[PDB]
Amino acid sequence: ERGYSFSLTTFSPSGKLVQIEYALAAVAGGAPSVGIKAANGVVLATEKKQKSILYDERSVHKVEPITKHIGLVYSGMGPDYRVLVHRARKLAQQYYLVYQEPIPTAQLVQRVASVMQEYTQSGGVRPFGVSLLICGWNEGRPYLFQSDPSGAYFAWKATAMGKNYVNGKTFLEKRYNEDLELEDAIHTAILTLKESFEGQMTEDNIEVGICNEAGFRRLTPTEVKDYLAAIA
Amino acid sequence: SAGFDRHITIFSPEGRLYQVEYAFKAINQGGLTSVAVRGKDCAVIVTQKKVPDKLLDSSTVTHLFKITENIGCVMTGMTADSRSQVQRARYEAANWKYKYGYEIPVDMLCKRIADISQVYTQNAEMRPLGCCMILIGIDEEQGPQVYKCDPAGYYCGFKATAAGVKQTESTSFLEKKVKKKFDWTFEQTVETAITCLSTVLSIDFKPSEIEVGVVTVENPKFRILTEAEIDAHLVALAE
Amino acid sequence: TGYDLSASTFSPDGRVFQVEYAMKAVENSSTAIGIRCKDGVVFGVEKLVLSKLYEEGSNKRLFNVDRHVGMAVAGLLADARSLADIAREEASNFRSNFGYNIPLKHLADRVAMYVHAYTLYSAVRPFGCSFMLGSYSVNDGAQLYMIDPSGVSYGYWGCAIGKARQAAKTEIEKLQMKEMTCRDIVKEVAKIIYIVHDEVKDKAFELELSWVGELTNGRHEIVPKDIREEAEKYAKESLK
Amino acid sequence: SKMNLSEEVDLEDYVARPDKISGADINSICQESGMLAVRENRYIVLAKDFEKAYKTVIKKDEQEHEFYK
Amino acid sequence: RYDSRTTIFSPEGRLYQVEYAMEAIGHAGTCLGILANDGVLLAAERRNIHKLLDEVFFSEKIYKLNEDMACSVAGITSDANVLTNELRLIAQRYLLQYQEPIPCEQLVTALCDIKQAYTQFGGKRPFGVSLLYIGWDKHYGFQLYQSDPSGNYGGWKATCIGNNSAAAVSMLKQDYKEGEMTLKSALALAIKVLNKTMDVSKLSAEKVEIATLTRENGKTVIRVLKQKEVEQLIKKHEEEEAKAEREK
Repeated sequence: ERGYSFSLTTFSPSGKLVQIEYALAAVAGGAPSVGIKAANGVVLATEKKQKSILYDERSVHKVEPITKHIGLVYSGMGPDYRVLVHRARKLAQQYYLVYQEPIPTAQLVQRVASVMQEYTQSGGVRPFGVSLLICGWNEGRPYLFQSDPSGAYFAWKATAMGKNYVNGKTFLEKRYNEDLELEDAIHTAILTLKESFEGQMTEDNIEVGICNEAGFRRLTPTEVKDYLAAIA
Repeated sequence: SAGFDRHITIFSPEGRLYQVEYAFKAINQGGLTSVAVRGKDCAVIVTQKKVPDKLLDSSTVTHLFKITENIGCVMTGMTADSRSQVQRARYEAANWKYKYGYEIPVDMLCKRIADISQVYTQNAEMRPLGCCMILIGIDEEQGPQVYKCDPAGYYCGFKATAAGVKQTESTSFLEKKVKKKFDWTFEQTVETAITCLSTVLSIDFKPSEIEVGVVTVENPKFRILTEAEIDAHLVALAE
Repeated sequence: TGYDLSASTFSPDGRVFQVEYAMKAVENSSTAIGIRCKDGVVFGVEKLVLSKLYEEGSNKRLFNVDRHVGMAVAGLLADARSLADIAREEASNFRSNFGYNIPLKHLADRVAMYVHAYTLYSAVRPFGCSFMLGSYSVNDGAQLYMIDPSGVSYGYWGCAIGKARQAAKTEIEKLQMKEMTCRDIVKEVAKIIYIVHDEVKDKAFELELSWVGELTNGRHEIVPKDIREEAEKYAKESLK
Repeated sequence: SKMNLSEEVDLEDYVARPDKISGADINSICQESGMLAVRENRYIVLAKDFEKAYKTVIKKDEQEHEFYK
Repeated sequence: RYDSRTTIFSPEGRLYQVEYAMEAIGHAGTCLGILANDGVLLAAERRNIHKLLDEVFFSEKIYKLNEDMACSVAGITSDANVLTNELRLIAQRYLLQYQEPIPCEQLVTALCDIKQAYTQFGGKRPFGVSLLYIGWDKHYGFQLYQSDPSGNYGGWKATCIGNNSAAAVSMLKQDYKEGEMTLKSALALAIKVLNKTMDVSKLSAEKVEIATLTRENGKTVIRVLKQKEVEQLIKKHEEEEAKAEREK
C-alpha cells in the first residue's frame, strides 16, 4: 500500500490516513514528556537537552502558559509547537472576550484539537508534527488532556510522550496512585523522565511546571534543583 | 523512504521532512562560515568576506546587514534568500515598533522570522529560505543576546554559535573554549571569535577577508568594524 | 533528475536546480559588459543580428530604466523586456511615493527581490535573463550593479554577462577603471566587445553603446553616434 | 578482564551512569579507551582516557537538525 | 487504479474512495441502537479502556445534539467531532429559523447532504464517519437513523456499526420482535448482543456505554446510563445465561 502513503486527502484500501500515522511517528520520535494529574494539581515535565552548552537553556521554554490556569507541554517538532501555542493563546483569549470567564480546559483542548484537525483535511498542508499535553484546574478539579495531530483528544490521568514513551508508560501504572498530591506527582514526573533521560538531569536539562488551583507556573531552576536533590 | 523527499508537506515513514533537511544543506552552498560569541557586556559576530574577483565592489559584498540601530545580523547561506529574509526582518522590526512603541527584542524579532519560516515549511507554497539568520542586540535586563534561528523555524539563544559550511568544527572549538569561565571582555570576545574562525578555516586571516560587527552594553548600536579596528584586533590577537 | 523539475524543490545536496538552469540560459547568450568610470558608468553589449532583414536597432538590449538608470540585459530577451518593465514600474513608484530619484542600490535591491521571488514558487519559473544596472549622480557617485536569475546583486567595478563572460573579465581587469573617465573608456569598451566575439560561429553583430555620467549631466542615454563611430574605429584598430 | 587497565580506574563510576548503551557500545567504549591509551604512547589505561572514550561514544545524536528533538 | 481521488469514476461506475471509506468504518468500535415501542436507545463499546485514561465527559461515543435528538459515533475521531459540531449547528439554526425541534429526518438529511458534497467535490476526502441517530418528533415519533460515509441514510429498527457489525445485525434480525419491544427488553437485547459482538468476555460495564431516549410528560429526556444500572443489566444477563444453561 505504498501508493497511498503520500496524499492526505485519500483513503487507503484498508482505510488508513497514512500521513496521520506518519506525523504521529514523527511525534513519538520527539523529546520525552510526561504529565501526571494528582488529586490537588497537575504536573507537566519535559526534558530540555541542548546539543551543546553553547545554547542558552532559558531562552526557549518547552513548557509555556496559555492562561493563568492552563499550561502546555509537547513532544515532537518545536516550530509546530510555537504556532500551536500561539493558536491556543488566541483561542483562550477569544473565549475570555466572549464569555468574560477563563476558558475551560476541556473547551480549550477541543478548540486546539479542532485547529490541529484543520491542517489534516487538504493537500498541501502538513499535519502538526507535535502532540500537546494540556494541564488545567477547572471547577475545583484537575484536568489533563492530550491533543494529537489526528485531532483526537483524551483525558490522560498520567502519560508519557516522545522518545521511549513505552518505558514511561510502563513506569506509570506502577508508581502512580490515584490519591497522590502535588509533591508526589512532581517526584513521579522526575523519576518518569529519569529512566527516559540520557545523562545527568541538570536544573537546565529538565523543565517542569505545576498546574494546581493557584494556576499554572513554570518552576524556576531553583525549585527544580531542590526537587531533584530530594529525589537524588 | 527516498520517495518522500520531493514535497515539503509530506512526512517520511520515519517521521521526517526531507525538504527541510535539504534546505539546511543549502546553507553550506555559500561556502562561508559565520561565528557569533556573546560576552558579559558585548556580542560579537564575524564572518568570511570572500571576494574571488578584483572587479567586485567590496563595499557591496558585505554579509552584515543592519536590521535596526540596536539589532544586527549576519546572514549565511544562499545570498538572494538571505537578502529577502533580512528585508522581512527589517519590516517585522519596523511594524513591531509602530504597533507597540518600544523596540522589538532580538528573540522576538527572529522568533517572528522563524514563525514565518515555519508557516512556509508547513503549507507547501514556497520553498523555505535557504539561509541561516544569526541575530545580535543588547537587550535591557538581560544583557547581550545572540540568537541563531533557521529555515525550519527553530530559534534558540546561544552563549556562542556559528553557521555555515564549517559549523560543527567551529561549535566544537567554542565548546572547548566556552567551558573555562573567564572575563568575556570586548577584546577577548572579538579575539575568541577570530580565533574560532581562523582555526576552523586554517587561514592566516588577512584583514580584507574578515568583516566584524559588534553591539555592546556601553554602545547599544550595531557597529561594523572597519579595516583599522579589524587589523588592530588581529595584531592584539597574535601577540 | 527528479529534483530539477520545479523551482520550489531543494536538491538532496541542497541547491535549487531551476535557478542554475536559468543561469545556464543566460550563459548561452551574447556578452554584455558594463564598466564604471572614475566619473560614471558605460554600457556596451554585443547585439547579434540574427537575420539581415532586421532594422539596425531592433530588439536592442540597452534599456532605460529611468532618466539616470540604464540596463544592459543579456539572456532571454522576453524576460529581459519584462524585467525592464518591472524596473521602470519600481522607479516610477519610488519617485511618486518619495519625490526623488531612486538610488541605484535600492532599485537594484528591489528588482532583485522581484527576480528572487520568481525562484520561490513552483507555478513560476526563474527569469532567463541577467542584467546590469548603471547610474550616476553627484550625491552618490557612479554605481554599477549586476543581477542574475538567482536574485543576488552586489555592485561591480566592471562586469560582463553572456557567452564570453570569462574573456571579457580577463581583459577588463587590465583596465584601470578607477581613474579613467567616460570618454576613452567608451573606446575601451568597444575594443573589449570586439575582442570577445567569435566571428566564425556568430555571423555578424551590431555594436551598441550606452553610458551615464558627469558628461551626460547625470542622465542615461544612447551613446551619440558621432563618438560611437570613433569607439568603433578604435575597436577596429585593435587587430582582434 | 583481558585489558591491562589500572588501579585508579573504577568501572563502577562508568556503570552507574544513566546512559542507555548496548553491549556493542560498551565494547566500543573500551576499544576507544585502549586506542586513546595507545595514542599517547602509554601501555596503561587510566581514568582520563576511559572517560574521554565514554564521552565520545555517548555522543550519538550527530545532527538531528535541532528541531525533531 | 481508479482510487487516486474521490471524483474518479471506475469503468464499472464505482466511487472507489467512497467504498474505501465505508470499509474503513469497521475499524471503529461497535455501536448499536434498538428501537422500542416506548423509546429508543444506543449502545457503544469503549475500545480504549486503559486504567491510565480518565473518563471525564462520559459521552465520548454518544453525543447530544438537540433537546430531543442524540447520536452515536463510529469513525475517525476528528471527522466525528466535526460532524457532531456541524450537527449541533444545523440543529440550532433550524430551531432559530422555525422555533420548533427538527423532525429528525431533516437533520440527518442535512448531514448526508454535507457528506455527499464532500465526496463529490474534488480536493476533499469523504468523511470516514458512520453515525447512528436517535430522536423523537411530532410527525413519526421515535426513529432510529443510520448514516454512511457516502451520505446514504436509511430508517432502521435496529442496527450495529463498527467491529463485527454483520454478526450483530444478523442476530438482531434473528431475535428482534417487531412492535413488541419495551425499553427494558431493548436494553436486555442490547446487552445480549454486545456480550458476544465483542471478543471481551463478562461484558465489563466500564467498557460499554448505553444511552436511552424516553418520552416523559412531553420533555424527551436523554439519559446516559450510569455504571450502577449498566452493572445491574450485566448481572441480569449473566443470570439469564445461567438459567439458559440450566436446561443443559
